[PDB]
Amino acid sequence: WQRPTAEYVRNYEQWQSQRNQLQGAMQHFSQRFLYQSSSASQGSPGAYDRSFRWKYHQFRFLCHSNALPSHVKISVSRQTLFEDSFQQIMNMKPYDLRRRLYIIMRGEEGLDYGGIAREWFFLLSHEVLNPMYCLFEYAGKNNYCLQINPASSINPDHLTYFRFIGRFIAMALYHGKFIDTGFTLPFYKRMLNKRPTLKDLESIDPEFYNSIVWIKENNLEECGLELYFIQDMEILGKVTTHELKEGGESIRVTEENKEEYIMLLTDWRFTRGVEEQTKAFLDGFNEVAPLEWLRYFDEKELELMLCGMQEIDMSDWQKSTIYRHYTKNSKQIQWFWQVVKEMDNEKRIRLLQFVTGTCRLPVGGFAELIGSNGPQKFCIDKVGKETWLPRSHTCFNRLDLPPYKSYEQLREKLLYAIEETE
Ligand code: NA
Repeated sequence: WQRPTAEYVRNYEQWQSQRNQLQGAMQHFSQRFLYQSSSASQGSPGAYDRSFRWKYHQFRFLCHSNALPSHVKISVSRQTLFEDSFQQIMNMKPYDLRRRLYIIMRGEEGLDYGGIAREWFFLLSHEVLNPMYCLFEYAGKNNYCLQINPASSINPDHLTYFRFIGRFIAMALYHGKFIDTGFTLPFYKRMLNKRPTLKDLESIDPEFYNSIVWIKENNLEECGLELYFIQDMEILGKVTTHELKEGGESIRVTEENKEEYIMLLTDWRFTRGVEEQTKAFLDGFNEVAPLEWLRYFDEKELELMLCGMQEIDMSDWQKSTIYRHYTKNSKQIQWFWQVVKEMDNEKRIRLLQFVTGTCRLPVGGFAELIGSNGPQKFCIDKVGKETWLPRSHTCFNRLDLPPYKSYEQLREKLLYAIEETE
């Protein structure tokens, strides 16, 4: 479907190298885990404690409880995996996708149908990113910041493909299997009916972020203004202007209209060009696994449910950290790593998601970390004043850590910053 352009061919290759990296990465992928099934009354979650564990068990309980009996057989060939999965899953009634899932890899026997189901989920979760289908693009170099392609309607079946992707992701959650497609935290936020934020723009589009901030920083008029409640987009040529409001072309932007402007424009940047595609994703998801079942999860917990946890090697982490104005030996940095040393693995993941915008770690670990601009190690900067919380720049894998005056000040601030939502 994709027109044979300069970007398309660049993207084609980059995705092919993913395929050459695919085999090795699945051994790494096999070490992802969550929690052993609840051993209670029909896997009852127990009494509510705010933990991720409880939410996991609670959500599994609903899956178990609502699952149709018997089983369903998805029959696919290793080399036509996308097309075969798509045909099978989209000709089933969505309720039948909640029955126990048997993946039959054509001509491959061997048992450990769990093994096989896990591999299929992993491989299918990369296969959907094939540039050929026009569904996705990245915002940075490499595979940085996956987003729906606004020119996806190049593929005339693109909405039905988004529906299948929705079903497949729900089936991952529904059967406790991990995927690796690489959706962003704001994309999870949309699955939770949560409104993405100005801070979130920094993750997906730092340039666009830096300006929206320099609108709200700057007083207006002083240094010009000259804006309407409109924004342009360029979907496959057609420089389509888009009203921020109804009759927006006339609706002219003042200083009085500026916080409204920012809210509408924040909202615009996340939704622009990808509305029908996201709707089709959500409808596919929702017919297999009700989105209402996600109600306890924040976007980071949702990510972790889908991707699975991995153990964080402290040594690798600490080894591949770089500093700005701090050294390794600085007082605040000593306290930082002490707090990290005392965290359990799940809070270590929480901090990783806070600083980098994902729970996922590249195959080499911390030395291989990508920011927007390409390689970018985990970085701690001496920035802020004491009464500030720590802040991150996910674009740069960067934590701004105020020069706090004690371990307990730092500890409480950092724990607070990482546990916050919206
Ligand atoms: Na096969």
